[PDB]
Amino acid sequence: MYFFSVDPRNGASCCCESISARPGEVNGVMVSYAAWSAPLRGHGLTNKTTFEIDGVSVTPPKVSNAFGRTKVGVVFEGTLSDLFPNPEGEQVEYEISELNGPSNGVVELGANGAFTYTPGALFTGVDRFWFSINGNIGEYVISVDPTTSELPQPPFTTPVYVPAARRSVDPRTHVLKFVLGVSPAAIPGDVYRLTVRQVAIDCDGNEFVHISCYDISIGSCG
Amino acid sequence: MYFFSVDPRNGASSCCCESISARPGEVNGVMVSYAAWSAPLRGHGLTNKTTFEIDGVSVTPPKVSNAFGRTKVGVVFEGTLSDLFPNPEGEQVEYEISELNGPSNGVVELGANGAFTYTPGALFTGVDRFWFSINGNIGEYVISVDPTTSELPQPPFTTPVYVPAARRSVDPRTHVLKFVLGVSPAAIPGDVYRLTVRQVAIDCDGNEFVHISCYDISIGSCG
Amino acid sequence: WKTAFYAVEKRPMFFEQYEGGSSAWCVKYQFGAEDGGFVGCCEHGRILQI
Amino acid sequence: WKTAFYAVEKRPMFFEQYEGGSSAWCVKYQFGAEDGGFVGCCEHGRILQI
Amino acid sequence: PLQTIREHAKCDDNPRVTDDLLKLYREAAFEAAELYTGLSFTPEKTIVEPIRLKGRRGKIILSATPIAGRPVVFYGGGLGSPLELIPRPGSNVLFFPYGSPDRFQTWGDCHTCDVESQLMATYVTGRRCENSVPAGIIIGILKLIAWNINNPGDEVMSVRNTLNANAQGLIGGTNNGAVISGAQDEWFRYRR
Repeated sequence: MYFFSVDPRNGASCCCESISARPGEVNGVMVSYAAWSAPLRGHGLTNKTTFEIDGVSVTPPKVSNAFGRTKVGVVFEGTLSDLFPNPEGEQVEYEISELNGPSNGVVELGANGAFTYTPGALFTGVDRFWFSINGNIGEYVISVDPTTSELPQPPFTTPVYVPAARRSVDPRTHVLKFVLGVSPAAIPGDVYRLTVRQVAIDCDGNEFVHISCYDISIGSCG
Repeated sequence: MYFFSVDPRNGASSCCCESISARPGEVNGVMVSYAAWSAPLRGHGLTNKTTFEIDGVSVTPPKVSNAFGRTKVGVVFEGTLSDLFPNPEGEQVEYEISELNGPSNGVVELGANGAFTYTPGALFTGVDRFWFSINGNIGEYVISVDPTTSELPQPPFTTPVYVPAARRSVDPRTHVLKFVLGVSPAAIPGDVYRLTVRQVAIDCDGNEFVHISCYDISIGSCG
Repeated sequence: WKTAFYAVEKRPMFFEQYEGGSSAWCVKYQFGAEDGGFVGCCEHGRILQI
Repeated sequence: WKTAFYAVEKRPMFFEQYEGGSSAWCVKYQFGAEDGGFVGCCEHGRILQI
Repeated sequence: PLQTIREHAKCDDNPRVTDDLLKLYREAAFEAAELYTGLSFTPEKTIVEPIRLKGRRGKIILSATPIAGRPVVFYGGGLGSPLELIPRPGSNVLFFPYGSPDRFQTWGDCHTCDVESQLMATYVTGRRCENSVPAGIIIGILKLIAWNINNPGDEVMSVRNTLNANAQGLIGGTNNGAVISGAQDEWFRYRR
């Protein structure tokens, strides 16, 4: 769990703070807005925080991701070779990372870029599994539909993300909490930037904006 | 009984992965204390959704090969031991059946030249293994005794280093993970394997906090 | 209403100290009650809507 | 037998509602007893075998 | 700076233990000073701190003496609405007004047992563009440096504290450093 005490803007190496990250983890972050919100005596903070992620070093992914579809109870099979355009000519050692396998089914990885995904009995939803071709990690998503029409198409989760709704702000002690998850397809050495815009409120119903930045560094093994 | 206090992921305090020393044959226990990481994450403690993986960064592939047989209940089983030691150079074969790693529910007698006989115990059905030692090199010979009805399935030829199927545990009151680590008697001294652990906590509403760490298991003889 | 819906009653509310769980800091009470209801012949009874 | 083997009784069976771990909806009972025995004089008995 | 340390300790054209040992002595003097004093390098002048109620009328001792008159803000600790208080210049002891503005209690709860969120306070101990001065306590550091240059550790040096004796025929003792050199009685000026 990370913890940052923000500057209260009283006129008193980089500017943005440092956050280390490991491919696969999902950690939590706390920010103590007490220094900036307490002098502004009002109704404390409000749940109107906004985040934004940018990448200042990307190293674009070698292997592309992919998506499939199948009905419930029906086994789904597909390929895993047309997703890795290789520039040179070499061999391909496909692998399904056991730590990031499926969650509601099983996958039978054949010898040559082939697999079959049998979903669990009576399961309708989305499922993901992170393959690894020549060390390059990419996710494959499969949606099992309840045989009626279809399910929507998931958004292909980013290398670094903040979940939809897991944030909370305590107006009694001026602390913001949120979750910071790093995809297992993150590439070591890359650096992202998370900008946070937090809004306070006065006694009458006007706003006090406050903006900060953070530098996430994707490092291996800690 | 090893004990590791994992890093707390707070941006504060040679190889990164910790070390674990094991001797071929032993079966030990390990404790991991996620307190420093999961206690500030006020939730429902840990969950039994952990996953382990064993990868080898140095193998030195074995010299002798293993072998699998089949037999029924009460019927004596015979087998040889000479076609399991591919020798590139010419040398004598000092066949040996270690008294420590012998069969569990039967009995074998070693022949003079690559011969042995596994007479299973009366009224016994299942799977029984025993570890031979061809000229210092160690392998295993696995035999399954069938209850004469149809057939038995195939055992998975236990690996040099393994984590047992279901012996893990967790105490959410103190945030401690307990699991077993067993090394096969055929592990070659001097090698090193890598064990990875994925422990997932839980918040108050049922979401997940993932955490990954690694451990270097170096199979060393004589302690 | 006297024939379209019935409300059953078994025991009124109770409040019982919970010795155990009270860890010498946090004295913990416990309360509960039992009741129920069910719809009888739902032909006597109509609903108006926009 | 009145002198070849003695029976020791210290605190025999007792039942009690184990207050603590028992809530306003589930009871947990606990029973127990304490007894023992030893031999008195190897030179007073005998055993017949085949 | 290293050249300033040299010109103070007279090690100038007269080479003493090398620059490696000089920077090591400096690294140790920076763990002796502001560790005997208690101050912290670059501590981000604005300070948040859980302040503890003490007394029936409640003195509040500010651990960083917020400058002179900038209103320190208090919140939490049964206090539903935060409030300002302008402090003492030179001293940091104030009084929490016993007249309470509100008490936002939460009687009855089993997830936190409704004890309390502690009283906390935010202030600044900053200043002007001349925000702070770590000088004044540099002279004791330099004196400690010079003392450790010219006392490598084989010459017997010991000043005496008590007048009569210690117990036995032993040669007294105060042989510590930073006091037989004049650093303690120069750092005591910034010590509470």
